Amino acid sequence: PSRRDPQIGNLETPINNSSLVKWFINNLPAYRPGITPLRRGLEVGMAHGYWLLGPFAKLGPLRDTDVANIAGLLATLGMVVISTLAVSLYAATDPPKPVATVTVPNPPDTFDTTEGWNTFASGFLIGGVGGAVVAYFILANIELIQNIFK
Amino acid sequence: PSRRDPQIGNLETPINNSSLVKWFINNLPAYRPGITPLRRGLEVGMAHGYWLLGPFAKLGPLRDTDVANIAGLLATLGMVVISTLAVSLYAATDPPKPVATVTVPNPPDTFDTTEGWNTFASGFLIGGVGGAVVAYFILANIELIQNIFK
Amino acid sequence: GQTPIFGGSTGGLLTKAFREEKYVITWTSPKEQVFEMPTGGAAIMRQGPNKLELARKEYCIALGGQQLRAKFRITDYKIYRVYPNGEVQYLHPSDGVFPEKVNEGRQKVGYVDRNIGKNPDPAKLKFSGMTTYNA
Amino acid sequence: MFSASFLPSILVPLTGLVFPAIAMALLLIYVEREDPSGI
Amino acid sequence: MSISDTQVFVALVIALIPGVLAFRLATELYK
Amino acid sequence: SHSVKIYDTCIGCTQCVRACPTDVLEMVPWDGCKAGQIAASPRTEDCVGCKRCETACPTDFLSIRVYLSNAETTRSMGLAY
Ligand SMILES: CC1=C(/C=C/C(C)=C/C=C/C(C)=C/C=C/C=C(C)/C=C/C=C(C)/C=C/C2=C(C)CCCC2(C)C)C(C)(C)CCC1
Ligand SMILES: CC1=C(/C=C/C(C)=C/C=C/C(C)=C/C=C/C=C(C)/C=C/C=C(C)/C=C/C2=C(C)CCCC2(C)C)C(C)(C)CCC1
Ligand SMILES: CC1=C(/C=C/C(C)=C/C=C/C(C)=C/C=C/C=C(C)/C=C/C=C(C)/C=C/C2=C(C)CCCC2(C)C)C(C)(C)CCC1
Ligand SMILES: CC1=C(/C=C/C(C)=C/C=C/C(C)=C/C=C/C=C(C)/C=C/C=C(C)/C=C/C2=C(C)CCCC2(C)C)C(C)(C)CCC1
Ligand code: SF4
Ligand code: SF4
Repeated sequence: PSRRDPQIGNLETPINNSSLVKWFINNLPAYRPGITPLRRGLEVGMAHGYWLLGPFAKLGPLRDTDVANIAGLLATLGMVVISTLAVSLYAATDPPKPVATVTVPNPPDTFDTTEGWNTFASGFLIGGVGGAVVAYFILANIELIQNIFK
Repeated sequence: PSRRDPQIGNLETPINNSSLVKWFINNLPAYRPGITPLRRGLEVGMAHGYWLLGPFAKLGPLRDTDVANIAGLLATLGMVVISTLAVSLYAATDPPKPVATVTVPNPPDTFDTTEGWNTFASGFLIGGVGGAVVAYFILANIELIQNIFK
Repeated sequence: GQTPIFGGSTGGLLTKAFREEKYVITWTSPKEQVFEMPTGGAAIMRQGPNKLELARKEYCIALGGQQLRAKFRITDYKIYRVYPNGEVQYLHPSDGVFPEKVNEGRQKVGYVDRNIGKNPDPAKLKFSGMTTYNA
Repeated sequence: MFSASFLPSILVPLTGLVFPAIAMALLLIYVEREDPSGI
Repeated sequence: MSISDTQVFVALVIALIPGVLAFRLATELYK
Repeated sequence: SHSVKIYDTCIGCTQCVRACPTDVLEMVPWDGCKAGQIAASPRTEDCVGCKRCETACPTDFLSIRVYLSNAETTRSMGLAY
C-alpha cells in the first residue's frame, strides 16, 4: 500500500510511515506550524551552537591546556559564522525550482522563499551564538557539580 | 549623454555612473532587494555599533584608566539609544512628501513608509547593541593576539 | 483503468517525472500471464485493458517491441508522452504496428542525397556557423 | 627579526583565507546570473 | 644596509599605477 | 540534439529502422535504386548516441552516419531524474 500508487519508487515500510516517527518529525522546528521563520532560526541555532562546541572543546590541539574552554568557544563562534555565510549565499543564488522536495504528507510551510531564508539565517546566527555562550557557562565552573558534589 | 536630458542639472561623469560604483552601491543593505526592513536595521546597527565605540574607547577622558573598555561600551550604548530616538521621532513626523530623492536607476524599495521606518529603527537598535557587545568582546582580552603571539 | 498485480518497488517515478514529463502505455491483453518490467519485477497482467505509468522513453518502447508483439503478439498499445501541465502528446503508434516502412507517399522536410567524396572543408567554409550539409 | 615592521606576521591570512573566500563567492554567484546582464 | 618605512613607500608606489592599470587591462575584455 | 547524416548507399533492407529504439528514422519515397524508399531522420531531437543503427546497416561503408554534436540536454542525455 504505497502513498498514492504501488508502482511508484516508494515503499510503505514501517520506518518511514510509523505513527510515532511521523509525529516526532512533524513537530520539529523545521515543520511544526504556528511559528515564524525567526523562531525556527533561533531554535536551530540554540541547539547546534549548544552541542557544536564540545567536539573540539577538549579535543582540539589545545586539549589539556588551562584555556581550552574559551578556545573552543572562539572556534565554534567562527564555525557558526561561516555556516551563516554559506546559507546566506545559498539563498542569494537560491531560486531555480523554488521548492523543497516534499515527502511529509503536507507542505512544510511558506518558509520556502528567499527573504524567508535570509531571516532564517539571521535567527540561526543569533541562536547559535546564544547556545555557544550558554554551553560555555554550563562548562565554565568545572566545579558545577563539585559544589553540589552529588 | 545625461540620464534623460542633457539640459538637466546632472552630468555623466565617470564617478556617479561607473559600473563598478553602481554595482557596489546597489547591493548595499540600504538598497539590495530580496530582504525585509528588519534585516536592514539589524545589519546597519551591527556595522555602526561595531565601529562606533573605538572613536572614544581609548580616546575618552578615561583614556588610559584600567576600565575604559566598558566605559566606551556604555557611551556607545547611550549613543545608539539616542540615535534610535531621533529616527523614531523623525518617523513620527515623517509624512510630508512621503518619498526619498531617487537617483539610483530604480526606486530603492517599499521601505519608504512610517511603520517601515519604525521597524527599521527597532532592528537598528538590536543590531547596534549587538555590534557593540561583539566589538567589546573582540577588544576584551588585550591578549587576543598575545595568546596567538603571531 | 487496469494496472498489473505488483508488490511495490523502489525505482519508479521521481522528482522530474512529475515536474517535467510523464509516460504511459496501454494495450488489450485478453489473457493473464507473468511478465518482466525493466525497473525489475515479475508480475501478472489482466484481461483487456492494461494501463501502466513510467518515466523513461526506453522501458516503454522495450516492452512494446520485445514483449508484446514478439512474444504476446499484442499490437494495440498506445504510448503517450505527458507534459507538466497534464496535457498529452501522441507520438506513436503513427503507422499502426510501427512497421516503419510502408505508406502511400510520406512526409518531406529536409534532404541530403550526396556522397562523401566531396566533403565540407575548414578553410573554405569559415566566418559562420553552418554545418556539413550546405554545399 | 630585521629592520621591517610586523607586516610578515599578519598579512598572510586575509590573502590566504578571506580573499579566496570572496573570490569563490562572487564567482559562484556570477556563474548563476540572469539575462542578459551580469557583473 | 637594510631598509625602513621606505618599504611602506615601495608598497605605496603599487596599488595605483600597476594595480588599477592591470585592473583596466583585465576588465577590457568584457567579463 | 546530435546530427544525423544520410547517404545514397541505402539498399533499403531497413534493419536500422528496426534497430533504433529512439524513433528517429523513416523511409521516405525514393526512386533511384530498387529501394524506392530511403531512410532519413525526421526526429533527431530524440537522438541518444547509442548508434546501434549503423551496426544494423549492411551496406559497404554503411549508408547512415551520426555526427555527434555538442548541444546536449536532459533529453539527449537521457535521465529519469
Ligand atoms: C541548510 C543548513 C545549512 C547549510 C547551508 C547551505 C546548504 C550552504 C552550502 C553552501 C556551500 C557549502 C557552498 C559552497 C560552494 C563552493 C564553491 C563556491 C566552490 C569554489 C569554487 C572555486 C574555488 C572556483 C573555481 C574557479 C572558477 C569557477 C573559475 C576559474 C577560477 C577558479 C579555478 C578559481 C547549515 C550547514 C548552515 C546549517 C544547517 C542548515
Ligand atoms: C537522548 C536521545 C537523543 C538525543 C537528544 C539529546 C540528548 C538532546 C539534547 C537535549 C538538550 C537538553 C539539549 C538542548 C538544550 C539547549 C539549550 C538549553 C539552549 C539554550 C540556549 C538559549 C535559549 C540561548 C538563549 C540566548 C540567546 C539566543 C541570545 C542571548 C543570550 C541568551 C542566553 C538569552 C536522540 C535525538 C539521539 C534520540 C535518541 C535519544
Ligand atoms: C538616517 C539615519 C540616521 C539619522 C536620523 C535622522 C534623520 C534624524 C533626524 C533628526 C533631527 C534632525 C532632529 C532635529 C531636531 C532639532 C530640534 C527639534 C531643535 C530644537 C529646537 C528648539 C530648541 C526650539 C526652539 C523654541 C521654539 C521653537 C519656540 C520657543 C521656545 C524655543 C526657543 C525653545 C541615524 C544617524 C540615526 C542613523 C543612520 C540612519
Ligand atoms: C594608502 C596607504 C597605505 C596602504 C597601502 C596598501 C595597503 C597598499 C596596497 C597594495 C596593493 C593593493 C597591491 C596590489 C598589487 C597589484 C598587483 C600585483 C596586481 C597585478 C595583477 C595582475 C598582473 C593580473 C593579471 C591578470 C590575470 C591574473 C588574469 C587575467 C587578467 C590579467 C591579465 C590582468 C599604507 C598604510 C601602507 C601607508 C599609508 C597610506
Ligand atoms: S541504412 Fe541500412 S537499414 Fe537503413 S535503409 Fe539503408 S541498408 Fe537498409
Ligand atoms: S544513437 Fe543511432 S540508433 Fe540511437 S537515435 Fe541516434 S542514430 Fe538512432
